[PDB]
Amino acid sequence: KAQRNNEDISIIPPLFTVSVDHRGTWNGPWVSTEVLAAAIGLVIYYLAFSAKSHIQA
Amino acid sequence: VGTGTSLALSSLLSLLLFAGMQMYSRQLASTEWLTIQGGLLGSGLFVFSLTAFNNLENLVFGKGFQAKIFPEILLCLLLALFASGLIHRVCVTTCFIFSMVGLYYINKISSTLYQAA
Amino acid sequence: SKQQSEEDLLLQDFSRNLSAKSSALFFGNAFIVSAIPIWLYWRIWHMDLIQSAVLYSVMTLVSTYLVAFAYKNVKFVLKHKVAQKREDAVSKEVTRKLSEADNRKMSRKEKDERILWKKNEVADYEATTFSIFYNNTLFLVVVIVASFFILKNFNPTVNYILSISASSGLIALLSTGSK
Amino acid sequence: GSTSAPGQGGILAQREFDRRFSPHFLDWAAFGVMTLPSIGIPLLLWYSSKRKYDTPK
Repeated sequence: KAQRNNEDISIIPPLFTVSVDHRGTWNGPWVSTEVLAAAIGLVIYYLAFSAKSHIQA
Repeated sequence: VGTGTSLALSSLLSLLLFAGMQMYSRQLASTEWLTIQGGLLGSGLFVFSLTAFNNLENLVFGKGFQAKIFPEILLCLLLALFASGLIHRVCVTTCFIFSMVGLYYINKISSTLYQAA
Repeated sequence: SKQQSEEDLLLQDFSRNLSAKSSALFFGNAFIVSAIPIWLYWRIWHMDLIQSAVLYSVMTLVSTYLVAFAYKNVKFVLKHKVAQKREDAVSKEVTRKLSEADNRKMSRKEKDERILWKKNEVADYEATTFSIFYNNTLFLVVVIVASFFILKNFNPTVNYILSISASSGLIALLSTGSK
Repeated sequence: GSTSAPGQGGILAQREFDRRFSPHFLDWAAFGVMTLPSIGIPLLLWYSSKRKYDTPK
């Protein structure tokens, strides 16, 4: 009734509460994005290329 | 730095800016502040592209080639503006304004470095 | 043995035949990198290795030849500049080593030889390590961008052939253009 | 009533599990580890050399 009437759901005291802990499903470190993979590749490449120009001069 | 390496470096910097602008075009146009941020990026693309074009001209036609208002300067400005339109119409004013401000100082820098020497 | 001392190290570097250490490092490193993209397609794209092994290897061997064809030329260009830039410190190290020799009648050719020996080593080395890094950077970065953005609309098979052939071929061409 | 029946399936062994999808979303991070010899080791090693000889005058 409270939800269908848009009243404070918290007013109804739950009979009991339970805490479930979720410690993260393992997907690896969050670098596995195709766009980001190019971002790290290009970022590294730009520094490397500049280093080359630093040597060639 | 060497002219041949310099041409590649300018091209790389301009290319990277253009690719990033397209990738985040939707985000950049979402808000007025982000569109203004696009204006800074577009001007930077113009500056690097102009440097690359002059470097290429020097290598093909010999060192000391002088860039003119037309078509070398005009073409570089046009390319930067075209990228600005893709993200949003609004930048064409801001993206253009930043490019002009950079151009005046860049010419001032070039005159001191080359004419004095 | 003054004449032989100056010659030995210089000859091997300038020779068009790779020094035993240089050949193994270039060939092996090129082979490892050429194969690395196989793991991308095998894992992300889920392309079976055993069934296509014949093609997979052929393209890997082709890449190794071009990448090594990039190592020698890229390193050669860098070495010319590197040797001079490192000579400043390396000359100090050699001269200090020659002060320990304290040769009363040391030849002038020996004076050039000792400094040259170390200067060659550093230029030969710093060029090799850095060159391999840069060439590996371009090849791995190119396949990532081309395959995942340029070839986004093609079958994995055509993507592998085009990406690997293109990246290695273009990189080899850039090697000579730097020279 | 009777619920839907998935039917027949195949249980593998632990090693096979590793060889079809262990770094499924770890793929890019593993790619960095594979490329560490190709990029990280040469770059870091050279930097130690450059620091040694690149003394300010």
